[PDB]
Amino acid sequence: PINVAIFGSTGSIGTNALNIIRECNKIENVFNVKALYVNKSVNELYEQAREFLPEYLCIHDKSVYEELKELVKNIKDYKPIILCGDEGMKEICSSNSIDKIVIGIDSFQGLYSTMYAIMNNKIVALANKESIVSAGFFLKKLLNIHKNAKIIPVDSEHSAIFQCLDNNKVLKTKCLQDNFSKINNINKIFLCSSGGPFQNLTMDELKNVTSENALKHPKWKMGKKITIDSATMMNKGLEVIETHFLFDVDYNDIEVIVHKECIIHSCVEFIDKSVISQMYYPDMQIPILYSLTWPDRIKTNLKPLDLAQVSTLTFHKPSLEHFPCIKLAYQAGIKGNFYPTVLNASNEIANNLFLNNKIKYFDISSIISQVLESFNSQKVSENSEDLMKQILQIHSWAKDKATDIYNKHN
Amino acid sequence: PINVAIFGSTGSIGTNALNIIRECNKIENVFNVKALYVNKSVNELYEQAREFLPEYLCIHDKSVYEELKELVKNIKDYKPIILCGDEGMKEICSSNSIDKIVIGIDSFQGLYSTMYAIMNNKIVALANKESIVSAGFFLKKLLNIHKNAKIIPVDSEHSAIFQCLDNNKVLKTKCLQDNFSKINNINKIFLCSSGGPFQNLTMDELKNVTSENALKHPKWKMGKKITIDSATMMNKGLEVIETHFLFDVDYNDIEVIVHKECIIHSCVEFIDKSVISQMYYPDMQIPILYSLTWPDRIKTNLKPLDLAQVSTLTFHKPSLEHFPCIKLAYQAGIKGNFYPTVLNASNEIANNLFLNNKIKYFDISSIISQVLESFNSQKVSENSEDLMKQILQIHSWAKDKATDIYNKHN
Ligand SMILES: COc1ccc(CCC[C@H](CC(=O)N(C)O)CP(=O)(O)O)cc1
Ligand SMILES: COc1ccc(CCC[C@H](CC(=O)N(C)O)CP(=O)(O)O)cc1
Ligand SMILES: [Mn+2]
Ligand SMILES: [Mn+2]
Repeated sequence: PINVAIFGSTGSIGTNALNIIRECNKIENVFNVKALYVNKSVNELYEQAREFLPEYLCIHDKSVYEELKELVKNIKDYKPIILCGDEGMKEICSSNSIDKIVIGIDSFQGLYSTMYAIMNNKIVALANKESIVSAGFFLKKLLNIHKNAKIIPVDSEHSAIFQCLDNNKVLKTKCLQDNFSKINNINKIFLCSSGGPFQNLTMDELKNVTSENALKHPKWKMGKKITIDSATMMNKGLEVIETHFLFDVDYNDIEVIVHKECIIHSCVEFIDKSVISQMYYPDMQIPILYSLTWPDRIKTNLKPLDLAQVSTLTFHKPSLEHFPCIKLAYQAGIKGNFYPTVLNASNEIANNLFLNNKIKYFDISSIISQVLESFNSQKVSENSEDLMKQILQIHSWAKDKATDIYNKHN
Repeated sequence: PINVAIFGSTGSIGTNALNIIRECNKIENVFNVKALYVNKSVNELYEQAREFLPEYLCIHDKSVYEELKELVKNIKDYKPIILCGDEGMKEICSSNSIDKIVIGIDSFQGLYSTMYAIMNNKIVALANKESIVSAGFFLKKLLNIHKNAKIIPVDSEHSAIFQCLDNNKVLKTKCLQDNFSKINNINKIFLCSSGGPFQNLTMDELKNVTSENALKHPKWKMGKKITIDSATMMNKGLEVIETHFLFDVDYNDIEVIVHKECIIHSCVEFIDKSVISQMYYPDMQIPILYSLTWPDRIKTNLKPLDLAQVSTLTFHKPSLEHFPCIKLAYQAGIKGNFYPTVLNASNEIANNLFLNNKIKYFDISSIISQVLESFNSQKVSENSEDLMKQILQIHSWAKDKATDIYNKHN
């Protein structure tokens, strides 16, 4: 059986993970949910523990910890280990009964848990793209030290790419390794994008789009931060950098393609020029499930893809004039060093300013550009602990610089 | 280095094979062309010999053997073994210096050369679909005896399917082996079709179509027999039975889909419902090359796929009223026994009659239908030589039965 821990079990990734685990387990007993970890949602955690009966429970916020002890006494034939805070998270990662960990947490806590899962040589199903973009150098170093640890991508485009690779080759290497693309015979990547709500808009219309325009008309219902990133196409920009780090693909060999139907999730061109792609209805359960079953697949009862009903698939080039965030992401990635850390941090501020109606659409890319131009390349620390501190310092500096630029103009 | 024999080196498959070998060898010395076999085309064989310098030359026609011998004296520093007929073909197949054999011949010579390749435990890159459809039981039996022989599909849709599979699983089985689909986690196949030249005709327009119409201004230039089969969609019918035999996929799990752009070459749905597809411009060099490099890939200088330029891909269900040959193929496959042998043989006659303007479009399916209805299932022979004789007997009966029906309504 596959022993799995879910970090952030009441978030979107976590709930989708538990839903597909539930459905697959009805078909055949495949998964043992060993651990659940949430921030502060005691009642939701209790209800999950009542169904999945994990050996470990953990909650971050200590003011709801004692409530969790009293609630789980209601569950018959069940004596779980009930833990708190960052210290519980570490004991879960070191537990020898856990093989795979789904990281469904954003920001620093996602990176911190990822770090501990890798230190304990686990398979890490990673759905936090910002951690790869910001701390890719640190994750690469850590994965070279902890040779049995693996990152398996959950982001849909990256899962699609991963699914297009031959496991006879993949098993000779692992994600984030130097030479991954060479071993897998990868020549080039088509990174598919929905395009967001603004593909048909003129430059003059883009000047005055609001956060309500981005959030009120979604194709896909998702969180506010990623919804804004989808609108500016900075989501895809971040995903270009994620692609480079995960698969060791040069930036000149990564192409963003707008595919509004969201059936083809991305494609891999091999060195012979044959192209392989992965397809399904938009549904995060497939990428999540593959991350937990890889290198095998298991039966599901999901609706089969009806290609004749779909009927038409379309592809076009994104306009870099209309979506300058894409260009900025390529520029940062190509310049290398900590420019991706700077890009991610400045976007975090700009995205939130736009979300709260403080700035306009082209101010987002204007602020990010100015912060990138202000950054001086730094010698990359050889020491793992110094490197993490270097990444955090640069992240903090870039957020501050973005905010000062906003304050000056305001 | 990969040591290759090409059977039918001056036909379409053979010429494409030598073209891609030449171009790949310019990039890196990968292939040794060890043997070339042709029916009659002595001058063309000489030109190929001058370039590729194979250890073996074989010509089927005894009357040009002395001519070939004399021509080859013009080639500097070159002393090939020059052979003739079925005996020369047997000698090439049994050479320890040949690893892989491309079968680019039709009809008896194709089946016979395939048989000898398998008996000598070679990798057999098979482009003759009619051999699988007509003699699938015999090939299965022979591959069970000769455990190290392998059939690798060259037919473009079947190559596409093969390229969509995980080689970590393919290497634990082989084509035409029972349980191939289970081991590879296959649920369902989308078998892509161009639709042929008559795809948008009304029933009234279909009644009148001639072979000249099928052959003129074609989307893809290919041989006359396959062009007529593409027009009736019996090409796809035969390919459904080919899919069943190569991959052990049930007929209810094979769907024919009309994809007029011919970019997606076929798709595989796995048991989790994720779908993987293979794409390129229509070009037989990719499927041929993959058959010779499998389980690896090598570099080419082929034009990269420009998805944005292609722009739109479409998919629709074929009409079984307009293309009754598809229905007849499924019926024959599902009934099993030697019904596929009968279908292939009766189509061979009906195709040729329509090609030569002797019968109309709907007479093709009428003739095939009547021969199929007349056939009575037989006990399948246990001995492999008895089985080969049984298949050849049924093939000959079905051709004669088709011709009789033609002569009765003449
Ligand atoms: C496999 O399931 C889905 C779900 C939803 C969708 C549509 C949203 C795609 C993407 C969100 C994302 O980054 N994802 C899902 O990873 C928004 P974009 O930047 O491409 O404009 C596609 C596929
Ligand atoms: C990979 O290269 C090509 C070349 C040509 C084409 C177009 C012809 C496709 C097919 C011929 C065939 O059976 N083939 C190539 O295997 C004719 P249909 O029955 O689908 O109507 C597509 C792909
Ligand atoms: Mn994504
Ligand atoms: Mn074909």
